[PDB]
Amino acid sequence: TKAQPTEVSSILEERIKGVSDEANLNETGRVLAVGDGIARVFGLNNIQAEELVEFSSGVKGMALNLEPGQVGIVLFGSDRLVKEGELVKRTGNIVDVPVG
Amino acid sequence: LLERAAKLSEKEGSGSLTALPVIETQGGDVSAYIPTNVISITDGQIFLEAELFYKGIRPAINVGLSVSRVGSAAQVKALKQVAGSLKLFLAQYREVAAFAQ
Amino acid sequence: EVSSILEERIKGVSDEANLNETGRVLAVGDGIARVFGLNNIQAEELVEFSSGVKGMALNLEPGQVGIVLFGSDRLVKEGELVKRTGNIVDVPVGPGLLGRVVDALGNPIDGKGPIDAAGRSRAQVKAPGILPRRSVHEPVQTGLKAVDALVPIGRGQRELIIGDRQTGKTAVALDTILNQKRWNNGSDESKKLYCVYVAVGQKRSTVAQLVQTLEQHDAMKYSIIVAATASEAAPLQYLAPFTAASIGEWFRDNGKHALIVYDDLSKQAVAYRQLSLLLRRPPGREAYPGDVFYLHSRLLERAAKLSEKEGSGSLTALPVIETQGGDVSAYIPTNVISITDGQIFLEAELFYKGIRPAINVGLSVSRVGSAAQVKALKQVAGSLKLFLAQYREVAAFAQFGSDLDASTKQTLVRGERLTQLLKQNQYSPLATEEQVPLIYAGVNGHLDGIELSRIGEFESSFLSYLKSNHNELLTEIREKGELSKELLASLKSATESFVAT
Amino acid sequence: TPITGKVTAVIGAIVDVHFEQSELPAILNALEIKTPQGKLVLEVAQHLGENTVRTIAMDGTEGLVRGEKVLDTGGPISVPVGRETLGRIINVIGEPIDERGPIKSKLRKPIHADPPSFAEQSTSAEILETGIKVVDLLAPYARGGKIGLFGGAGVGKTVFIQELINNIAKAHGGFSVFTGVGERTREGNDLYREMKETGVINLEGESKVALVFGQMNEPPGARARVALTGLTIAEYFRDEEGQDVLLFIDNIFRFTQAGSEVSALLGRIPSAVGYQPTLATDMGLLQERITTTKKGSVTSVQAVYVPADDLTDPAPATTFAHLDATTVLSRGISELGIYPAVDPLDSKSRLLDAAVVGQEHYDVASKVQETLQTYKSLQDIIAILGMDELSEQDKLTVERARKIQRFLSQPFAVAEVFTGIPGKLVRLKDTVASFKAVLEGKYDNIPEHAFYMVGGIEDVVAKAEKLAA
Amino acid sequence: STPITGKVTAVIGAIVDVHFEQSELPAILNALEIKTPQGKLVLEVAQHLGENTVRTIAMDGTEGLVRGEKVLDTGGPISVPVGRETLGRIINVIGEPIDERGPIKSKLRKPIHADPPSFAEQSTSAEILETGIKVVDLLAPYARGGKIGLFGGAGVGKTVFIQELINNIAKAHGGFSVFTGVGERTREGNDLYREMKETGVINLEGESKVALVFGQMNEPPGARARVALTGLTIAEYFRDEEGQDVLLFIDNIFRFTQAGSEVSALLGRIPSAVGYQPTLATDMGLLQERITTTKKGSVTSVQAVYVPADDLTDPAPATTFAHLDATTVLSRGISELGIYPAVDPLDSKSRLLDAAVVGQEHYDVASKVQETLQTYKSLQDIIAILGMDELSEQDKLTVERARKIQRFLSQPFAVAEVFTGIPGKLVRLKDTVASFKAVLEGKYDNIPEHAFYMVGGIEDVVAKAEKLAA
Amino acid sequence: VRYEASLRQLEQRQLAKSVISRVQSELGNPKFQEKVLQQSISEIEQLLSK
Amino acid sequence: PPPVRLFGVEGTYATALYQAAAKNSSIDAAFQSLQKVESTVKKNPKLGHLLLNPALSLKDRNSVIDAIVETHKNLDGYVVNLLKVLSENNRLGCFEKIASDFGVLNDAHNGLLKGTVTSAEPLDPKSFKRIEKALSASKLVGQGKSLKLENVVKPEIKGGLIVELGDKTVDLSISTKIQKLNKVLED
Repeated sequence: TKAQPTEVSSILEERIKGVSDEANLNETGRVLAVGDGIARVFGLNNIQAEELVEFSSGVKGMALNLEPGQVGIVLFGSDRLVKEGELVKRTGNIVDVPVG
Repeated sequence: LLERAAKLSEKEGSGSLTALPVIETQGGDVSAYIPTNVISITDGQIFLEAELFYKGIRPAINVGLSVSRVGSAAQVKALKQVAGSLKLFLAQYREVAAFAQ
Repeated sequence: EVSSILEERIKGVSDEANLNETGRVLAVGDGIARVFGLNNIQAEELVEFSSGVKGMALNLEPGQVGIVLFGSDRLVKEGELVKRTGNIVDVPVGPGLLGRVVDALGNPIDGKGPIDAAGRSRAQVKAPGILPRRSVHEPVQTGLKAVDALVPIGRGQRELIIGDRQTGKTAVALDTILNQKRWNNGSDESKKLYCVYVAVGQKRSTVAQLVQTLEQHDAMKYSIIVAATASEAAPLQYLAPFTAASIGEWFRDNGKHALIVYDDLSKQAVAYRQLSLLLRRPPGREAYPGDVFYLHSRLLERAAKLSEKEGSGSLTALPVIETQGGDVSAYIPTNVISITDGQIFLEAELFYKGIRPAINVGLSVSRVGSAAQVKALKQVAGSLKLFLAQYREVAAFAQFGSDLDASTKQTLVRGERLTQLLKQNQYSPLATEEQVPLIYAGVNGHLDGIELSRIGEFESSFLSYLKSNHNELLTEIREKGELSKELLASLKSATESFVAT
Repeated sequence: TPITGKVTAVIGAIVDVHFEQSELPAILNALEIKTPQGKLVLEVAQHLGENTVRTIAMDGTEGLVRGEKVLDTGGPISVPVGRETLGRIINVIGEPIDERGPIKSKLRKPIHADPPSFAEQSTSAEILETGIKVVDLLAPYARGGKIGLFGGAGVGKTVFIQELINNIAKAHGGFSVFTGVGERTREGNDLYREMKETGVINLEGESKVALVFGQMNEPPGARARVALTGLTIAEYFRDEEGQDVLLFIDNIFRFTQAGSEVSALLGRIPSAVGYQPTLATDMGLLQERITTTKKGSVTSVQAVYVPADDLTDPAPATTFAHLDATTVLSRGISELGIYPAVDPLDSKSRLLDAAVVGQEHYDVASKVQETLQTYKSLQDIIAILGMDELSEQDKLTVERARKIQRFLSQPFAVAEVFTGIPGKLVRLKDTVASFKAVLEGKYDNIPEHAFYMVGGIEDVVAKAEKLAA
Repeated sequence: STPITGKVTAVIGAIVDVHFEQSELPAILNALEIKTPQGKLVLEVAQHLGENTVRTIAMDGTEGLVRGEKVLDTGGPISVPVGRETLGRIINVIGEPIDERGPIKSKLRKPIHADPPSFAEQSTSAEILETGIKVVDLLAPYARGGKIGLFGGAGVGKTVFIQELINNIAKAHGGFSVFTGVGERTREGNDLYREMKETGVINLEGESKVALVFGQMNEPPGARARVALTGLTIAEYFRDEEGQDVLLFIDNIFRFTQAGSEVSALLGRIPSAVGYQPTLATDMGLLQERITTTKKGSVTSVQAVYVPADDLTDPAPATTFAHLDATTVLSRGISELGIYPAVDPLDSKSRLLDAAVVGQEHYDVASKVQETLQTYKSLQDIIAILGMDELSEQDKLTVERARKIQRFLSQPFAVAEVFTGIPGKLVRLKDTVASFKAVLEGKYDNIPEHAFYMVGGIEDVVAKAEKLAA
Repeated sequence: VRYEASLRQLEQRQLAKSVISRVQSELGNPKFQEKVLQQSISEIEQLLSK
Repeated sequence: PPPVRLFGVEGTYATALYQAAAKNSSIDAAFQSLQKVESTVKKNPKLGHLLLNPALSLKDRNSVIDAIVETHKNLDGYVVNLLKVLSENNRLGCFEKIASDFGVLNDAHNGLLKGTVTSAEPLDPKSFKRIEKALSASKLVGQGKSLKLENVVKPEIKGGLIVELGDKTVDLSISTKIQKLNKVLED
């Protein structure tokens, strides 16, 4: 009918079994699907705009797009070891560099 | 829209609704999708020119790019006779003055 | 009579077996459809609609499998079942396609009865290896003195004829086919060509004139005409090069040579566009499909010369791309140029100029150089290339009205005579024996003593002169295919005896 | 069929219906939706699955209530053909527009046809003359030929076509069809008038013409199937009677154009340049249902309206493949005081050869092209410099080319009033002599206005006297 | 990740989607192998689409594919073979020979996804290549460690050019070359194979001095693409472990580009300007960046490029112009006039043109050559329009020096004993600089133009004078 | 010659309409019941051949 | 987990609902209680069939779920969590779809298939029973995929029958044989 990222099988089977968000689907995230180096992560409803997030593949990302369900991450490193179901910790510090 | 404009029959009083739709071209070029769509439906142009306009005819007519091709069944005998082939003649002057300079 | 034909057909019809697949039609119309089901379906396989249509299948989905109809879509209804034939698309190949027209699928449409089948083949066979290939050395001509002379036409190479629609695009190809009479007659089959002409996007009447032309000039007896007219389905236009290539390949296997004309690939592309967008999958550049390159490149690398552990065959390819109001940088035109190894560019303006067959020598290139011109013909056209390339710079300066020296005007005077020599009449076969004398004259400066208007008068007369007197000169050329010391002298004397007129 | 349904949607002229019965429908069927317009006749073009069909709508889409009852006719629409269609004008569904009431027939046939085969093909190589000098010499037509015309309209297309009718259908006299796709209504009346006056349509007898008129006012769908309707009539003539016919169309670009509008709606994704992806299949069928068969042959004259007067667009370009001969007409040359405005360097025929319309014809025609082309190549030079700053050999060509250019005209016999010169008609035989003559230098030594608005060589001489006095 | 079983769901040509069982999927950039009645079909994983649905690019011919046909996972990426024994041997997308030598003799294997070397490893190029081609040596010097670029349009003698460089330099050096062909014809592959076995460069006894990677256009657009990657990895083994400089070649690199554009569209991605990929920049970069001078060894590419219609407002050639140090243009025109090579040297710019790299003397001679020729090209319009007006003795002398130089750019080649039949000559770097110096000074402004025709050094001009005298 | 070739066509559509005319009589009869039954027993033999 | 994915449209739900009940260890009950409740929603007097297209609030919808779970107190707590998901995503136009989809998954786990043997007009009861015997003898019914023969009447069957189950059909209809006979005799 229509496409949503709450009609994904992992999301639906956890809600039906009465599992909640639990700061894992609210702050942190988990990858739903990543392709074209554009990971889309489920959770992170508390997040700032273009905030730095750290994956379990070693790769870091930015959030150009904050959409309702997903937060559409763009990955800065290679895709080689990046995959589905990763925890994507919220670094909680917007992208920054040393000044001095 | 355009073909609603019509000289009707004498059953219908012999009525009219003359269309005169005015198209604003980009940069004096008569071949673009909108000018050409309007041109197929109608007959003739009353193509107007900016150079002639500045030069004392307000408003100006360009008769080398203006014809009316169903125009001379609407006209009276006076303005047929007096005007006969005068339309050619100022397009003979066009040929001449191209190679005069 | 009629009673008997119909009763045989009833005997010949009906009684289907237990089915092992199904799926239900849903979407349907445009020659195109989509079915729900089908788990044994192969990609490219043929599925039999219960209306009498057959449709190959090009997209499979775990939803709805897209089987593109061949047959009329008006027969097809929804909710019908379809039955997998269980074989990917194939054509019968055999020596019974000689002097007959066959369509997309390989059945005759000229009503000349059932074909003779010695094998079946498949439309996808693809290119042979690097080890079962050998290099091309194999002379061949097109019966246009100009083309032969300027660019190295071979047997086993691919040369792309490009230029505007309906400038006798077809006509250029027809001269070559007429001239392919000369080798076919010759006893040896290691010379013979059984030419296959593929016509895509053309009206039935174009094809019907062309077969009359072929028979009249007594050239229809090795030719095959494959057709897919513009009304006939978008799959069937797509399948027309690939099944022509399988017919061509059978000669190759046997150790015989043949030549494939693909007129026009541009219209094959247009079909595939219609197909790809009605399976609603993304195209490439300018609405033409994303996998359009895959189609031209795979096809084209199958017309290949074979080594001596194989047949030692070679299918030769001539692509034809008609550029719609020019444009050589348009997506289908760009792709094909890259794939081909030469161009025989045909220029539209030069046609009105009276240079018919029309060619432009800079837009026509050979990357690897000459290696397939007849050796005799190489010797005479030796400086022909340098002259004409120079004439083009000099002429452009020359007509301005400026002042010129005698040195610049030797180029103009020399070029004008050379260009006029190139002119020939379409649908006129030519031989090496009668293109060697003419280029000699031109290069060695005996056409400057002869006025520009009467260069055409001269040609026909010079060759006739030789039939009566120096008939020995012509025979040496036919027999040895090269010019030695003696042949240069003989010919230098032959030009001199008749320079007049 | 007793298949009934209700109207789910009514999006523009592309109504969608949903059948409440499980009896399954077929492609190219017709449905009637009972309307306060009497009835509306529609044509299934797609089945989208789940018994939701998608239908093309011919007449108006004001009044169609959603969830309104249908009954399914069960097949294609059949028009009425015969010799009792002669002197009648018929609408797409068949209706009289000239109101001599219901159209009689012996045979009523489906609109669609299945294009002839390779087996049914026959050939031609005949010579047909219009009598027009430029057409005959450079682009000669034939009997059963398919001709193509190009460049915009409201510039002399109607007149040009009217003139082609005025010559060819009175040099033939047999059966003829006029089919007008997206015709301009005020002009359509001038054809009706013109024909009756010129003795063509005769309604106190039967005509030597039958007619189809579809106006450009009408919804896209009707405009698409004016053409197919017309073809059914021509096939009747071709086949049943056994006689060769004529066909004129002004303009056939409309077939293309209307199909482009409906395409977006239908489900189809349209190609670049906004043209339908189905142009090829529609073109293919039309141009092969006008074709030289074993029976008759329909010799046709086709008028294409070109947008922005560009051939680089795919709709005009894909047509050239199916035409034996073209005579490309460009608006600029029409402006210059030259009629016919046909370009002489942008004309072609597959019947202009050195033994098809004879050798003399070829040599003359060849020379004109060579002369004019050189002149075209030098147009920059001639204007930036002068015309004695040219090289001498060229000076002869340039001067020669200028005479041919003014010569090309031939006042029309149907627009004699509007040009302001009487209509001139000359033979193919008279034309070969006249062009030959100019090329020989016989009456080359007389003003450029002498060759200006006149037909053949004879008229030129008569006018030198007129200027001289 | 690990070997698992998935079933095909959708076949959309090259594009193949799989639906692996729940919680089990391969990672991105892996190789799946699927049993097929035509070799072993290799599928390159390029996306995740959620619920364990991957979408792949084909590496081997597609035909006869059933939805439901088992797909194994290797657990890792497409792994090629590398070694000093794969030299002469032919390798393609799935590392199999197509001239039927059967399974490759492998010392080591490696992945084709090798992440680029970092800035710490960098070294500054100071080693100077010689090509022994005068017009190239003088007007756009190459340096070994470089990223040379053979810009040209269609049919301009690029293959013939590459054929001369490989025939001469590979044997000369004690290094390696690996010749990689991306999406090019089976006529060319068979010529490139035949001519280079003959000359002694590729030889079956002994270790070949140039390896081959033939990837050809009959194969998939995906399969064609990662041929280039395949060649690179062999050059990388050479660079690193064997510790040897490489003299790389790739041919034609637009074929590489074109392939990525096509597959961008099929994957569903939105195309950029003038029908080019949005990922155009990074893909060129990945290959170019790997080819670089490290304290491991160098890698020196010489890359043919196809430039549609001698046009460079087209974005795909223009982006590529950045990456390449010492450009040359093989103009179509130069070839036709009978001048070999087809290089036009007023459109070639090099960054390797200094004045203490190649010495002051080299730079300065070429500068005068640039000006001398270009004033002559500038006077062509002037004769064209004006006639014999607005000239001088100075112009006449420049016109004459330039036409002597113009016909002094031609150097016959051994691998064109098949095109014109004129055999090779080799001209040293120092030798070209001298011979060009002599002409400029006007000591050889007394020797006719055609007496510089098909010469090498200075000795050759004097000798070609005697022929024309005699 | 033209009339003979029409006459062959006319034979082919005329005998076509007899096949239809004969089908209507079969779909009238309780052969419409009795031959559906023959199909029915044939399908038992078919599934048994698996 | 799914007992293989079946149905793309609204089978994504049916899959979730099923995988959640596999760990409970009662799918059959779930299906049964949902089935009875699915019917009693449909046969609601006013607003059964007449409200299936949402035009209210997500919150008004949530209260539509709330009033439904009063109609029966046996529905299981997992199908109660399914409702929440559906109320929140605001879908009720393909509500019965998930229920049927769930039935297809569910009854494949039972080892029942629901076949149809469409004909021109009803066949005999001995014919039916002979066809079920025949299918069981064959491998078309392998067991665990056992049809329940449902005769349906189709006016486009001009005699004969077509037998149906899984993605397997045996077609000895008359409609197909006449369509083909006709075409060749006009070809």
